Amino acid sequence: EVKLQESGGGLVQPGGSMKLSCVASGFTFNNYWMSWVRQSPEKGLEWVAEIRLNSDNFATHYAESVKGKFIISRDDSKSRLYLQMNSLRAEDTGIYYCVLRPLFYYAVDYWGQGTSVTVSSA
Amino acid sequence: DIQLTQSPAFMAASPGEKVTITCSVSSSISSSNLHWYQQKSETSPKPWIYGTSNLASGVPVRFSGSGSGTSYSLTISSMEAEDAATYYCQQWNSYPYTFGGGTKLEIK
Repeated sequence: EVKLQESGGGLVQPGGSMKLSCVASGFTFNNYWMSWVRQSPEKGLEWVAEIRLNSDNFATHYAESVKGKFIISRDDSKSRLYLQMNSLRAEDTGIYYCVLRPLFYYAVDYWGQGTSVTVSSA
Repeated sequence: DIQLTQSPAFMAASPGEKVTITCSVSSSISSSNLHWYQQKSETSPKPWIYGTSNLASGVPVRFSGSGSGTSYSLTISSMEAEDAATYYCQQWNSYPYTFGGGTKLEIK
């Protein structure tokens, strides 16, 4: 069971900042993890970020070419999962999927639908 | 970098055939952390298979997943016309989580 709706997409002169979002419904799943995956034609899909709630408040992890640049953040109290990206470039243009999976022994993660982000000078 | 690649890239299936797109890691991870996603043009990755053999809520039961070690595959009993997606595999073993180039099926 789930309902993930992400807001905030658009287009920014390069260098521009943003703040994708998505708010969880149904969940109050004691212990989950959430992360942002992105897809543009150039790269296909790529795990970008991921905050983590096993029960320690925050632990984050980023990758080869995103760290320095964005920071996952989310507070259950707020129900939301925010993702601010700074110093953006062409490369980063794509659709950001917001997927949350819970740490039950087993079941499967969920995904939402995305929004375009367009880094163009125009 | 941790790498999965998919044999093969594009397929062609007559309705009623049996398809199997394989997927394979660079380093031996474990069956139970290789998820399989299905994406149909004009929409977003649709969680298809979790575990190496678990189907997700709704996945028709003519579909089949299996593997252990470095080679995981996917197989469709009787290809039908709504399997015409592009499938992709994924690794949630160690960061970073990487994905396959994604195999594209299409219906003959």
